[PDB]
Amino acid sequence: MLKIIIPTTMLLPMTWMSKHNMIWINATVHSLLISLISLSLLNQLGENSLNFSLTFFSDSLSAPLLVLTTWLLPLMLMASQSHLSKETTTRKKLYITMLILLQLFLIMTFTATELILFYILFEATLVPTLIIITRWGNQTERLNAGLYFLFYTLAGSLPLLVALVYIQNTTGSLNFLIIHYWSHPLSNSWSNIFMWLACIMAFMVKMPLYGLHLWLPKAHVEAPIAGSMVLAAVLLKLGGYGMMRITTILNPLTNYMAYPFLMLSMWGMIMTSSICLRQTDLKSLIAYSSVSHMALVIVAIMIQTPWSFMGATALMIAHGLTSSMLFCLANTNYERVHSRTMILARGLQTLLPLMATWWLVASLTNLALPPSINLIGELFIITASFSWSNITIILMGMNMMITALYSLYMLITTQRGKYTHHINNIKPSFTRENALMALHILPLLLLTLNPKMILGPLY
Amino acid sequence: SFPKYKPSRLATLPATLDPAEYDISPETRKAQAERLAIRSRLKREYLLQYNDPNRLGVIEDPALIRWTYARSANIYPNFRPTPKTSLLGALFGIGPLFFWYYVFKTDRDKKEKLIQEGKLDQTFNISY
Amino acid sequence: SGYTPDEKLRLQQLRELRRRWLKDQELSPREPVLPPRRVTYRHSIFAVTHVLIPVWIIHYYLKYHVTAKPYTVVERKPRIFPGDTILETGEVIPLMKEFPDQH
Amino acid sequence: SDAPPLTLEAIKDRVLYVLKLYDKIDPEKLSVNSHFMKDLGLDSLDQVEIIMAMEDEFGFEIPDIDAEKLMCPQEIVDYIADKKDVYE
Amino acid sequence: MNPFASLTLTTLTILTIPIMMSNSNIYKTNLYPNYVKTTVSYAFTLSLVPLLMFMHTGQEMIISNWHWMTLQTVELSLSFKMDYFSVMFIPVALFVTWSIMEFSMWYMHSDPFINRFFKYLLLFLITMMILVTANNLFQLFIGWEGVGIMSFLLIGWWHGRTDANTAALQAILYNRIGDIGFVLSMAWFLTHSNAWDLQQIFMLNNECPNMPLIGLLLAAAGKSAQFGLHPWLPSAMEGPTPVSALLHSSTMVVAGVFLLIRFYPLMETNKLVQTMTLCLGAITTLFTALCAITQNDIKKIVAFSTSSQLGLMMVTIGINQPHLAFLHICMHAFFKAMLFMCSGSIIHSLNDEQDIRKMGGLYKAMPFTTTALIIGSLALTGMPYLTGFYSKDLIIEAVNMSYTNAWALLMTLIATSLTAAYSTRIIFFAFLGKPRFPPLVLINENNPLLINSIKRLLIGSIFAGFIISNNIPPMTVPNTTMPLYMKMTALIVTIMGFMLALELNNTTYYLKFKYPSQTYKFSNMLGYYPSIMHRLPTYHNLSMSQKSASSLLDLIWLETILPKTTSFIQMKMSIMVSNQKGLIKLYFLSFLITIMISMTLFN
Amino acid sequence: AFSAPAAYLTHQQKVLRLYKRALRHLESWCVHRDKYRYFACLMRARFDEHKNEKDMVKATQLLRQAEEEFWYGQHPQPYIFPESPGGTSYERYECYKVPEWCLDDWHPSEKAMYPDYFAKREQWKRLRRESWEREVKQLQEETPPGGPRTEALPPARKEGDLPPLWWHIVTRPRERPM
Ligand SMILES: CCCCCCCCCCCCCCCCCC(=O)OC[C@H](COP(=O)([O-])OCC(O)COP(=O)([O-])OC[C@@H](COC(=O)CCCCCCCCCCCCCCCCC)OC(=O)CCCCCCCCCCCCCCCCC)OC(=O)CCCCCCCCCCCCCCCCC
Ligand SMILES: CCCCCCCCCCCCCCCCC[C@@H](O)O[C@H](CO[C@H](O)CCCCCCCCCCCCCCC)COP(=O)(O)OCC[N+](C)(C)C
Ligand SMILES: CCCCCCCC/C=C\CCCCCCCC(=O)O[C@H](COC(=O)CCCCCCC/C=C/CCCCCCCC)COP(=O)(O)OCCN
Ligand SMILES: CCCCCCCCCCCC(=O)SCCNC(=O)CCNC(=O)[C@H](O)C(C)(C)COP(=O)(O)O
Repeated sequence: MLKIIIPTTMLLPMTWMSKHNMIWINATVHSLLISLISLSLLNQLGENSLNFSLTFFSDSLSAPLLVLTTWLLPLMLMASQSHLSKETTTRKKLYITMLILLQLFLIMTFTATELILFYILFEATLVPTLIIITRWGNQTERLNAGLYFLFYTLAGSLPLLVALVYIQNTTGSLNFLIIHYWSHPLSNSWSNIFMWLACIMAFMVKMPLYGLHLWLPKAHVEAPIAGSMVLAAVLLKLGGYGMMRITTILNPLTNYMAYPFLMLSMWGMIMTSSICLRQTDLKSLIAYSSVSHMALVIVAIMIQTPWSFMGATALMIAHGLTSSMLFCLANTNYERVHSRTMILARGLQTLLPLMATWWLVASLTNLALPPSINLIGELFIITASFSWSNITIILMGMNMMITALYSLYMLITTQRGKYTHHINNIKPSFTRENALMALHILPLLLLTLNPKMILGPLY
Repeated sequence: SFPKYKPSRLATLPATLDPAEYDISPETRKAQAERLAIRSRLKREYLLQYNDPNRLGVIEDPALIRWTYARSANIYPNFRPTPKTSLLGALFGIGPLFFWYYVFKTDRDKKEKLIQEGKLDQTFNISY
Repeated sequence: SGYTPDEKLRLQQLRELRRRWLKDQELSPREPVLPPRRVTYRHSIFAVTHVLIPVWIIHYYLKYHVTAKPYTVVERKPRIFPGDTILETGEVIPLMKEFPDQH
Repeated sequence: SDAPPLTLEAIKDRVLYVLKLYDKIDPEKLSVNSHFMKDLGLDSLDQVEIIMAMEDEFGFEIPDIDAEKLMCPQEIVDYIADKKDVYE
Repeated sequence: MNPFASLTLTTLTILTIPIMMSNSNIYKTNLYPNYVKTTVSYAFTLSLVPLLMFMHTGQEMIISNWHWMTLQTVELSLSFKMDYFSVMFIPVALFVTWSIMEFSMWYMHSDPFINRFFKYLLLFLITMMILVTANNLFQLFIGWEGVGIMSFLLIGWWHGRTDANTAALQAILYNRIGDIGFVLSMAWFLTHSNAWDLQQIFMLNNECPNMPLIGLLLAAAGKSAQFGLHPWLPSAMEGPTPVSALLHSSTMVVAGVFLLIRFYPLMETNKLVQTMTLCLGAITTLFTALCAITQNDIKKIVAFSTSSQLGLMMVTIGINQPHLAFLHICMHAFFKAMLFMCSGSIIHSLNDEQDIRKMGGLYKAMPFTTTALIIGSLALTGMPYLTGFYSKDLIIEAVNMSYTNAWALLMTLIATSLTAAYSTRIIFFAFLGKPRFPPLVLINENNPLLINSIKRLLIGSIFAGFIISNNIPPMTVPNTTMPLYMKMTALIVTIMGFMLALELNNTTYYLKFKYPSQTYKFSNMLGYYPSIMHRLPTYHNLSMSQKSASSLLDLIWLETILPKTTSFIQMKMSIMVSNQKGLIKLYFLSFLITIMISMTLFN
Repeated sequence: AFSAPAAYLTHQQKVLRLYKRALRHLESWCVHRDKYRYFACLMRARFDEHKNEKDMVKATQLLRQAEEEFWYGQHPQPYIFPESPGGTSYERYECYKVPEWCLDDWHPSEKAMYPDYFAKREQWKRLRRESWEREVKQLQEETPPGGPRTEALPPARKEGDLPPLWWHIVTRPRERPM
């Protein structure tokens, strides 16, 4: 695993020693090379795992997330190239350093053979993201947003640490292999109930769960484009990865401890999908759509069936890609309008046809159009929930309909209609933006050819 | 002697059927004149800002920003806990959760009982 | 009722300007300056490059790759009627029992 | 469609054609610059009837705020030409 | 060896070549529409051969060429079904699409983006072929969503028009309401039968329970525009006329009926689902005919005619005659597509006018369209020995001699009478009276594309019914014996409809005026369903979406409970702790108190 | 559309509007030409029996009851011209209307084509450049204190002047640009 960690570390001295007008080229090229190297991890095996050493190991749940994390950085660099043009060389190097540190922390988090190291890196990811949100944020609310994005997370995970060490005082180890092989049931007791709560609430808050999601619209709206990319695409999947890793010791208590969370997620998907219908902001709409998709993933994880896990993994990957592309499109519109309001900019297919095509494809992918991996995860989770209970489909069905609605609404209000007359600063889309859109959308349609690469270890 | 039109919330009353567009008073005419005056002032301002060849940007609308701020970032500071607000919040945020919990719990209890007693015909139910 | 003199004057000026602009919207005979640079028969070639080649590719793919695996192409067994002869065996199928034919 | 590009002369000819079939107006006295209630002594109802007759003639309907102040055949022609973007 | 599978796959793959070429240089020239039309015609000619092979022998086949993925014990693969329905419906759809494209080459000449229109039509055709030839539920769902997306993209062809966008969103909404039931059916089938393959579903389901069939019926009602979810089909006429002629008349709307036909082994085992299907079809056909009888837009009337025919086919499904319903699909394709083509020709020749109040004497002013529409209306009304007689007449005989709901039978008879009546209305109001259009006459039919495209569908609607009926093997028992009055019931009711409609229409010539009645207002406003159902529910939902979900819960109470309460408590504690005047008197008084308390408490 | 609206509609305007609406809905009801002509003349006569009504309090009660009658028999599906706000082709070509300033963003390779049109375009731009500076002063001097009362603009009064705020009215794209 060091063959990928070491180049990510070496990205920092290369950036800090580069010329004042050549940092972006070097960063993008070497990030793409690192992603190409990390593509090797996709060759998983039906056997146990790729146990590299005592500290790092790779599974078919960790491999797609690692590949997505490595692939995200070049896209974030291309997205941030624009609004950091008038920025001093030292501050641009600091921004690239923060991005590289975040990628390194995520890469070390996704392997994380030991659970305490996983938690330490899980919380280490919080610092560069907070710095990015609070420093390079345009609006005045960013600071408050950052505060939220911090405290919620910590409020979730401070008990977890205690629980973690408590386990090592009883079980004696926190290595995931030993934990899996020496698993023992949790008796129905109040102490076990609170241990379950401490283990679960840590990852519930960052997913986020409905009722604990108030930090997410603030963090995504107030953050710069790269921050929105990293939060929507990868940083949301940390909770799901942690839950799928840690639910191996919570049985059979979960069989009755998942009812409040299942109810909360199955109603919050509807609530957030309806919230998306009436939104005056594009970024808030995308954030609430992300909340709905993550609530569906939470339902899948709480069901705890093989089809649930497969659908959860596929949906996480597809949602990360789709949300990243949607945030990029919204930022491209904002950089010309400088308002971030849906109804101010209208009739854009007359002026930017290729951007309208990109918007259509992104909306269709969000709308879960077959045979995309989005719908693969959707159908897997839906069938698993139907097996769990034949009534859930009703709620699920409603969500699907509502989803499509707001998606096309986002497509119709911004692209269709008559253009705004008093906006004459709509320049033709650059090659950079179109290349970013293509690099976002082509991997989705290529992954739909080989779904088993993102279906997880239970395929 | 024709049937009378009854306005509703989703089917409003026509202007020609307004019983207030006839009993005209000089105060009403003055109000209409002032409305036209302010509308013309706003239109003149917008047209002056719109036909300027030196402008190469978006004409900022204070009304749009005010609407967005009122819809988004002003709800909480004007919020006051009142019996109406408290009851509506409790209902809309608690009732559906317990309703769905009861429904799903009853369904799963019936399913588990049928599993235990044994007549459910689970044949070919391999993938779950 | 009708136009005021100011309205008439403004309308006339605006329509004169509009007509001038609309006339200016026309094109000269050489206006689209194109820069040149280069680096039965129609149906005959169409039937080869759009029909024959797909038939060849699909026939190869079905005959030598799809049918290489079992149960990929399954054919409903042909209907069998009395008096028929099977090519594989050659035996004749017994006829009916000479039911009473009347109208 | 294959619709010919109607010109100012065609519009004026059709306007006069519609006006002359209106027997309440003397065909030998009507002119392109003839006013309605002054040169021809018409009424407002006759004016709106002429407006609607032209509306059916040209296949498009003029808003009331613009129709109630079209008082001469020449300005009706010019209004139609401005609406249809006629060059010459 | 085995030419059948090769040809059946080849027609589908050669339907795809222009999509690949859309990035080439030909897409930037004016030869693209002719290229696509020639491709479609060649595909139809190639696909004519598997139909002949099936007709000669009865050849059936399923091809599982590419294995997609194995989920434990469930294998998903790209499987195509080449049964009777598929190999019979491919040539009909291809012929109709060829005619519609040749019509479009003339109708849409003034559109700057005509190549995009043609590629959209070809994409819709490909999605429909995928839907029809699908052998597993996943591929069927892929086609089900592809046809819906293509319909959405083609309805809102003119993005400037708000009504087009509203109609597209409405169609998407109703199709997703159907998608709910479709997903329910797939989930149940995989949970119980452990397979999305049709073969395993048929083997493992000797008696099908209510839930999967109810889901399938819901999806079929959603896409076929049954009475519950009907208004989207009449609203979908905002798009260009070729879109309505191809998609929303004869090809895409019969997809729900085709879905119900594909599951006929499971439909015959359940008796309640059949009753529900019969009732839904009867109410749909009656309501749509009653709406159509009093409309004034030609496109809206033809759309309601299509909806009524779909309801009749759903009735046929409900009386356990799937093959007869498929036959009616095949004939309706021909004659309804030609009817829409004639309507589009009338609209184009009449300067983009759709209302029939401005259509006068076109029997002589433009005769070819007149005779084509007369032939199509005669075929629609089931005139004997036409394409519509050989299906609709059998429908009527089957529904009369079946132990079914009597109310549904009465509704079907009244629907047939009303069909005759609004066909009479169209002919009378579009071709008989004096001209009522603007004086600038621009009527012109002298274009070879229009004439040839219409004449091919004329030949179809005249002879294809006979050819198909006499050239297919029998798949149902015949109603050999018939009461003499019951045999002629369809003809009698159709003639009565002609007579009454003509007599009531001839009264408009009279110099008498009277205000409309309540029934006329009910029928003209589409039964008030579009109004109420588009204002009462949505508003409420939207209101809630801002009142309870957005403002009250998310922005007020969820913000008050966790973060704001914590901030308030911490601020109050900080104020209390830090509010010290700096007096050491108080400090050491507290020191004395704590020294006193510790000794007593901890000893 | 082109004319500015007033603060209110007089009785004459309301009567004319009701007459036009009644005629339109009558021709919608009376499909045929002869029947429509007969009933339109009859309705003009019945509308004419109260032309010479003198007192305004009685003439406003006649039109108030005429608006209650029209609504009852208003033909819930009236005839609408195709390009009217209710017609089938109302905003069909609205997406083909591209603003003129978009031509400022064309690549020089694209501007190599059509040179004469662009030369005329800079000519028009210069004309507007001086005209706007003149019009600001003209409109500022001609406006009454406290702001305008009606949104009607004055014409040009000098020789070389152009009407104030003329650029976005004369540079309409077209009725059918494509
Ligand atoms: C077993 C022996 C077999 C032989 C049996 C006997 C043979 C036949 C006997 C004849 C039976 C009736 C024939 C008369 C046909 C009607 C023609 C007519 O008079 O229409 C003019 C007249 C209004 O004309 P208008 O408004 O002055 O004209 C406007 C302008 O002229 C502007 O006009 P426009 O130019 O725009 O367009 C004119 C258009 C517009 O006209 C309309 O306004 C459309 C309304 C008429 C359609 C009604 C026809 C069928 C009704 C089915 C209803 C099913 C149940 C509905 C449930 C309702 C629930 C409340 O009219 C038409 O185009 C033609 C109308 C339809 C005639 C063609 C088909 C009918 C003949 C076949 C019917 C039955 C025979 C089937 C054979 C089966 C074997 C037994 O319509 C009516 O007065 C309605 C009469 C029938 C309505 C029935 C529904 C009443 C429900 C009210 C509530 C009841 C209590 C429910 C309580 C529920 C509590 C829960
Ligand atoms: C706000 C955004 C979401 C955040 C997360 C929300 C979800 C948190 C809920 C955690 C799970 C449920 C809590 C307790 C579960 C115990 C099981 C209980 O529900 O069942 C009954 C228990 O009855 C009562 O619940 C007993 C406890 C009552 C006192 C607890 C307070 C309940 C309301 C508090 C709401 C405050 C929420 C906010 C906290 C900050 C059955 O009684 P019994 O079978 O005999 O005993 C079961 C336990 N045994 C087997 C170990 C002996
Ligand atoms: C975004 C806000 C989320 C905040 C976190 C929510 C989850 C909080 C769950 C409790 C946190 C601490 C749990 C303890 C960690 C597990 C350790 C354990 O299980 O050991 C238990 C210890 O159990 C405890 O001590 C639990 C006491 C809880 C103290 C802290 C209370 C915090 C508030 C409780 C109510 C909140 C529950 C619902 C929260 C919903 C989310 C806000 C057994 O101890 P022994 O003595 O060794 O065995 C006994 C037999 N010899
Ligand atoms: C199918 C739907 C049917 C709807 C029917 C609606 C009811 C129709 C019957 C209406 C009854 C009436 O006349 S209501 C009578 C309303 N009251 C008056 O008309 C009094 C004064 N009239 C005016 O001042 C006019 O302007 C005038 C002088 C006429 C012209 O003026 P001009 O010289 O400046 O053109």
